[PDB]
Amino acid sequence: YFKIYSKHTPIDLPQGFSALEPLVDLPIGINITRFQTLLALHRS
Amino acid sequence: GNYNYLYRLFRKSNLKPFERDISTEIYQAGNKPCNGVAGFNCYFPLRSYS
Ligand SMILES: *[C@@H]1O[C@H](CO)[C@@H](O)[C@H](O)[C@H]1NC(C)=O
Repeated sequence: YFKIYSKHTPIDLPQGFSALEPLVDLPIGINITRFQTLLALHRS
Repeated sequence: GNYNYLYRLFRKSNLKPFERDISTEIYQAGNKPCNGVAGFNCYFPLRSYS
């Protein structure tokens, strides 16, 4: 199972407390070891 | 004879719960590389029940 929790807020990480609600579950069944982030460049 | 259905004969490690293996790589019984070809200490893990 792949579970994703999330939280959004309008603001070094800040000092405070905020809990995260569950929003996604995916019945995948995979062996994961590595990952990467995807950007969106601003073309001139 | 029905050769369609197949099972697995060799694997390095035991499967975790609720896991599926679709890899068909040549199992290395020995230490020499198999080079993707059937040979000594190199067997195709998928076998046919027939
Ligand atoms: C998951 O992948 C890693 C990749 O190195 C491997 O070492 C490990 O044996 C794999 N586990 C399962 C349960 O397939």
